[PDB]
Amino acid sequence: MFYPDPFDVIIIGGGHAGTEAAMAAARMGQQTLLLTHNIDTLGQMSCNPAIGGIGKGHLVKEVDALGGLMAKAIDQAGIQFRILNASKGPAVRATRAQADRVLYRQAVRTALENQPNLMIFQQAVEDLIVENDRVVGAVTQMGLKFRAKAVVLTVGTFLDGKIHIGLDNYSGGRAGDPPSIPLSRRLRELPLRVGRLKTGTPPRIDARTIDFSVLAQQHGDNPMPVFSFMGNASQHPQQVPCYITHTNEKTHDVIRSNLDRSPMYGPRYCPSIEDKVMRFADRNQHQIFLEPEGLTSNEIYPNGISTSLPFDVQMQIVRSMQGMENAKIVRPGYAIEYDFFDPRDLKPTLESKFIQGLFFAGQINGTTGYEEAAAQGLLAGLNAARLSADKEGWAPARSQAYLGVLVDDLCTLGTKEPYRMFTSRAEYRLMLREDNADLRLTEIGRELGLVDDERWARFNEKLENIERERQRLKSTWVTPSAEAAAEVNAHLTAPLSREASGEDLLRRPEMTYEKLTTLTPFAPALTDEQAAEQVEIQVKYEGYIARQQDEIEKQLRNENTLLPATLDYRQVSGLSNEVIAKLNDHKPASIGQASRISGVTPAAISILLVWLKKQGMLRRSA
Amino acid sequence: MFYPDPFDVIIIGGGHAGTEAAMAAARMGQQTLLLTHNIDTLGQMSCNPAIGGIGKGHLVKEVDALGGLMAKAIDQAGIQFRILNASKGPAVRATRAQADRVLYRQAVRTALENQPNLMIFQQAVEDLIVENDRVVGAVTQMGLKFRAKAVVLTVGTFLDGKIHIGLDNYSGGRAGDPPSIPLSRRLRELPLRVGRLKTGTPPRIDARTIDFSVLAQQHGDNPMPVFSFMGNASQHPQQVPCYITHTNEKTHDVIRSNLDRSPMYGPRYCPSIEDKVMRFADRNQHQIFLEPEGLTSNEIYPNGISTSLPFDVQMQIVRSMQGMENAKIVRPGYAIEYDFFDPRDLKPTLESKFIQGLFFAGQINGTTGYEEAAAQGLLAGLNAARLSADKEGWAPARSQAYLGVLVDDLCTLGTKEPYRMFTSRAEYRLMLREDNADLRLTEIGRELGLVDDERWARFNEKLENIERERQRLKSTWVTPSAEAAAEVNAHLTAPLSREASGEDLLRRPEMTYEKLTTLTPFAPALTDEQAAEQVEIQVKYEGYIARQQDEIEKQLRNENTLLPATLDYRQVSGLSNEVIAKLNDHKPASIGQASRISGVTPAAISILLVWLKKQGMLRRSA
Ligand SMILES: Cc1cc2nc3c(=O)[nH]c(=O)nc-3n(C[C@H](O)[C@H](O)[C@H](O)COP(=O)(O)OP(=O)(O)OC[C@H]3O[C@@H](n4cnc5c(N)ncnc54)[C@H](O)[C@@H]3O)c2cc1C
Ligand SMILES: Cc1cc2nc3c(=O)[nH]c(=O)nc-3n(C[C@H](O)[C@H](O)[C@H](O)COP(=O)(O)OP(=O)(O)OC[C@H]3O[C@@H](n4cnc5c(N)ncnc54)[C@H](O)[C@@H]3O)c2cc1C
Repeated sequence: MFYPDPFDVIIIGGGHAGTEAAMAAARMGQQTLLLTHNIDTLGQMSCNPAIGGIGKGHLVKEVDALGGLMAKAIDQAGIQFRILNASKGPAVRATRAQADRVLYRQAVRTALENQPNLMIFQQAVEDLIVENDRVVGAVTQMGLKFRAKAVVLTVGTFLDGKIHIGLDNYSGGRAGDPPSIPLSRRLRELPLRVGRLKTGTPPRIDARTIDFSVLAQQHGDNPMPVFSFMGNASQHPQQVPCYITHTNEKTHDVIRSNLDRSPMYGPRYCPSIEDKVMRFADRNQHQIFLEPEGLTSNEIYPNGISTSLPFDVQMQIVRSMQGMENAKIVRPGYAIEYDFFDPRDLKPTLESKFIQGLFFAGQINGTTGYEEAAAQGLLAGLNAARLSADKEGWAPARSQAYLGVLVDDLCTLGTKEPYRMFTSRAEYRLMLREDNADLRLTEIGRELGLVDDERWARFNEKLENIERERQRLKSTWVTPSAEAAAEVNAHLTAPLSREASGEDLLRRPEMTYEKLTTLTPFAPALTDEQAAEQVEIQVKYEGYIARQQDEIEKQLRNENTLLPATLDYRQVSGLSNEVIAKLNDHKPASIGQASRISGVTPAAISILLVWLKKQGMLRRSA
Repeated sequence: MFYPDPFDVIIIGGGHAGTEAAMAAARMGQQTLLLTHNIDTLGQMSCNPAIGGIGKGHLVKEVDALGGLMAKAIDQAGIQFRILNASKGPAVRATRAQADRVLYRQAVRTALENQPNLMIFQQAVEDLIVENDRVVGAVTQMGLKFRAKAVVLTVGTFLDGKIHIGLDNYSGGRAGDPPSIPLSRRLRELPLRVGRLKTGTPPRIDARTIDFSVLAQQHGDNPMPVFSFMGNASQHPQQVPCYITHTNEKTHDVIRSNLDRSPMYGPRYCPSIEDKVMRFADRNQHQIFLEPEGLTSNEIYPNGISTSLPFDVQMQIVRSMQGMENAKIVRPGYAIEYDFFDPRDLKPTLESKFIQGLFFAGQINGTTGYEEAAAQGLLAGLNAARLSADKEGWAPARSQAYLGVLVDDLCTLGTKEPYRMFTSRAEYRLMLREDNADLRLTEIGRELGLVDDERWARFNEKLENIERERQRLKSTWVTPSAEAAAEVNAHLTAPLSREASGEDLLRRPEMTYEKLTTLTPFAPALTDEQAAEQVEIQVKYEGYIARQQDEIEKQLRNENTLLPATLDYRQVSGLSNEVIAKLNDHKPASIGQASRISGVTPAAISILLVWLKKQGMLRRSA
């Protein structure tokens, strides 16, 4: 029954969050154990085979900078690479890759399979062990049960999910996988609140039944970009293009005629295609993408045609488009409904506020997307391994990582939509960029021992480069009567009228970095342009960064002021009943987090501070 | 409900038999449809990751010679290659390959995914449609149902299987896959007889917890062999070795002490390890192999330590061996029990004798092993596509293929062991070799259109080579007083005493082929030694082949004399009651097949022939 070796941390579920949690826990020198249903599914993509995008590439870069694997399994599995918002400011660009599925699966499995201090085990779980608000050990299906000092759950969408097609349904965790039914009941009996969500995916087409000779092609950028701060372009496999098609009035007529057979007729947008036509009935054209699932299989994923209509309607819609006159379907489209937990009963370190040692990550945190789970899993594993070693935990803030924004929003949003990350959703966009993620996370990774020697050496060299470039550009001066100033004045507007300097010379918006590096002064730029772009970003954004920094420094006291979960706001005088109910329901962790809740005003926080000072539950508030 | 396109043949289950059936049916120019649970499992190996062996390599060669895929997916996925019985006569050699699992899975999937006239579909089946002893169409789970002129079932071990560990059990098709429960009931209600069998598999070890520094290594053959008659050695990936270890008295003591916890305490041999110790208690040492599952994962398969004991005993046995003092297990060992059909109610063309159009192949035919299913599936698909096109079927005999022996034995054996192919199990070993499989099967493949142009050209060139070599060796003559005969007499015993010839010169057993080719006469051999070995085999085995040929030619009349399944042997005078019951139970297809049944004597077949002549159910018997 009892396994004769105790472990530090146990992860239940090796999906997109469990793998990151296990890697982070094992790399931090703690004995790690990973339980999963079945192997060879590690790294499986059950949806659109794409990685990154607007708001998703930032999370990938954050995971990579702190010692992740998602950004390294994609450099050897991407079949198309593009940069989004390339023409705009560097703070908003993103990198999106159409990925070969098998290469990604194998990179993930092989990287995870050779990780020291970690062991994997193929078995389901059926219950957990808890006494005195402490979780110790998990129970498998055969009868064998383990013991550990910390447990992380990364079930995802397998918590008692049903597949829905048309008006019919059947049990299933996804296309071809079984459901984890009893664990749903076992977690439900625990004092938690559980709900249900539903999302769908379109069918798959056969590439040798589509006449691509009349379909428009689309390509990526000529210089293929990279995700990780370590690899280069020599690791990418061969490239393939994508095909673009459209719909026509016959498709809309068929959808409207057969709209009766649907469970519906809901997010604030339109995920399906019948929603696309009904919400906007005047539009008569839509864009559909056809992209290959890999360079060695002829299955095409259609993007933009997701629905929940029965099979006959699916076939008619597929067969009523240009280039799809005679098409075959290998995998029908379908939706799924799964359980989740409301993210208002766990600490910002992704630990349940009621149980000691229990952690949550992945889809069960009311989110969606591959990138929205890896960061949660990595942070959960980090905190779990810190706790098992009896040291203080860690959690990022809204001003240094998109993960901090994601956690804070999931804690104090209260909406019902699946959480999708967007660039504008964060208030510190101008500094929370992609190229500087390592510059603001790898030192923390090194302090907690998540970063090995190669990354440390690379970052030290890069920082030395940046500092030397800053100093040398600060060490130049020009005058209008300078011997070489004729050409300087020639190709620069507003010619020099006083002592000039490169740090001030570049302040003009029209000038660039490489142009200034090509000059009689301002000697040739350093060979590592990856470090060179940093100085350009800093000089262009110095004013806004300074304003935001002195802004952030002011709320630090409210960030530090903690509020214990045992607090009973009914014992506070001067606060309205609605505010008391709201604060009792949310149970924030800090006064600043409470202030971010909708419905609380500065009067409420002032009265709360007065009450805290009265009860002595605060050392000081300055 | 009804799918708007009718197909020629539908295969249910894309495993090891379904893929071959689909490829054979599609390559024969018939619209083929393949239903499966889930994709990315095509080519999965759920047991010892090895291909070929004694009696299994012959089946692989037969499948390859007739247009199969198993021999082509192994040349790009094998991590170790060996020849068994290399020192013995060429009629008994075999080729065994330790295979990388992922490369095999991907080769299979990519080869199957680009097959013209074939389409794949991911869905389970829940029932079949039959009227007036005819099967037309199958019903899926969602509700969509198809129509076809022929149906082939390749379920394997998923017909309502239970996983067993120790004294506990749970439903499962295998480790990580769901069971197909309702189809078992639907097939059971049909007038068939169904039974249950059980087999097990050992656990998996982690390669980075075993001290291989004190373990013996094993190697293959430097001159690498080949499976397919098309590829070469340039397609094989990098090679890895295998590790050898043993057991000791502590393991036996632990097994004996904890023998009480076992469902048992059965084949005529010992599959498990507790059987190994109990059946032979005097032996105190056993051989265990540790082999890598691939060149990119550190999971080790242990061969020789299969059992059904609970997990604690498994861990003790693993930890009580040299080099395994501190070992980890990633996948526990387990057994499974599954349903099957008794192979006495189907024609030798793998068609049920009662239903029209229904075919059986794979594990449901009471067999085991990868190679024992591919041939069955290929022949079933061949016969199904012949039937759907309204042409006469085909079935090999015992004298031209191991498939004929396998089918004949499964029809008229009556034992209960899982059927394993062995070389000595066939009575025509001396001609049913491996190197000549194409020479006796590819012309039939071409006649039925299973062979494309490349194989046809290669075989035509090879046959031309063989014929020219035979003629040139027949066109030589030597004399004792020949000018170059001094050396001939020097290195050959019994010097020439009369007119000699190479067709007679090689008749000496000590002489070889290459030695004669490097002589004054008998000019250098042809560059294609693959054709050159054939003439050596023919000249060494001519007498035995001639004897066996004139033997086989005599039973052809009994082979041709068919016996309809509607025959009622109770209406025959002069036969004993036991013989009547036996013949009614078996219902053979031919008088020769009936004669191969145990318990019938030549008197019975003579009386049967007399009765057939009386009733006029035979044209003639000569
Ligand atoms: C029908 C469908 C629709 C989708 N729609 C969208 C969409 O609209 N938008 C979008 O962004 N993404 C969508 N997706 C993709 C989805 O977000 C991801 O595939 C996945 O849910 C995110 O990964 P995860 O780690 O959070 O969960 P998963 O990858 O589902 O985590 C499950 C993994 O953990 C293992 N596991 C789980 N529970 C246990 C347990 N108890 N014991 C042991 N092992 C366990 C499983 O074996 C598996 O390996 C969709 C997927 C499907 C199938
Ligand atoms: C526990 C265990 C023990 C084993 N022991 C041995 C042993 O002792 N000796 C040995 O030689 N081999 C052994 N094996 C290996 C086994 O013989 C092969 O893995 C396999 O059973 C033979 O392949 P098959 O094609 O006959 O069947 P399978 O590979 O089992 O065929 C199943 C395939 O068909 C599909 N399928 C099945 N039914 C349906 C359906 N209704 N609809 C759609 N798709 C369907 C499945 O999705 C799957 O792809 C063992 C395997 C296991 C798991």
